[PDB]
Amino acid sequence: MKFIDIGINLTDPMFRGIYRGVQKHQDDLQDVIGRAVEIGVKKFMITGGNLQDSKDALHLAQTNGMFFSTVGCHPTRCGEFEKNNPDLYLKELLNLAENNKGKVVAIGECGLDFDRLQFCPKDTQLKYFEKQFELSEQTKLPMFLHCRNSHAEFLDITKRNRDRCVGGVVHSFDGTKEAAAALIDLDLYIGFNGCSLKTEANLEVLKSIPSEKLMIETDAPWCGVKSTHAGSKYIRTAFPTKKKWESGHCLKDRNEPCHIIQILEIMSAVRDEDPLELANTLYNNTIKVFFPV
Ligand code: NA
Ligand code: NI
Repeated sequence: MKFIDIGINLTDPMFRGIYRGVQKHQDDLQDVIGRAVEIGVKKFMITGGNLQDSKDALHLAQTNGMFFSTVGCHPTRCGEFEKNNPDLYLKELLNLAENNKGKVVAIGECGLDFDRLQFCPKDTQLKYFEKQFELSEQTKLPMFLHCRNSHAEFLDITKRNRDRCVGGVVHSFDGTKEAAAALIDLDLYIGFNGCSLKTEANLEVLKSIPSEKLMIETDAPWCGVKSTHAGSKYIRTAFPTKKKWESGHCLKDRNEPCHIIQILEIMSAVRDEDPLELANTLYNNTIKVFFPV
């Protein structure tokens, strides 16, 4: 099979064995990358969520021809516009994307998260998500979008500004069938990781989406599938794992890009579709949006 992980936090210190500035185990990032390559991951989109993190994502993406990155400001970080001067901050994000055309493939992560108002209030989130359509309009890059507990406001901004972006994906989607149908009507794609598959209602929503509008991702080291999640029973491929780090083993409770196969197994069993046929469609959809040239 072949995969493109549209949302992988490859810069996370967990992949270097680092926990709050402390070396807990040997840096195993290259081993993590190697396990993902072995299962068929061909490209990795390393997510950026503010100016500095987008620079960090780009700097890691420059280390390997399989790696790419995004530039944008996550809803939880949108206080950085007023802190730094909003027009300067926007221009810094714009320059970072425009000067790095090979590696930067999307504007984002951006959108809304009304379960995280303690990090950035609603008004600031709405204002600065909408402002980022200046980045998509100028760069002609597709968007990598976030929506939690905010469909109505998210749809309003996206629908009003649809002609200001070439396309995009609503990643780690966890909304209703009506929300998914409204997003597909705007010619947007729907991304699934483990966090999109936790409930029985999430599985039913997945069934309602045409396969030509789906993408796949892990959000590793987060969103690992747990037995309490509705789709866990469908996972078939396991990896050697240890609770205390050991060479050649995954670390218990740390998700990795290789675990994208488990997301594929869930999606294909839920939809009653051949696993490779669905994997190939997901790959082709991702190329069309993020790698068409
Ligand atoms: Na389960
Ligand atoms: Ni072993």
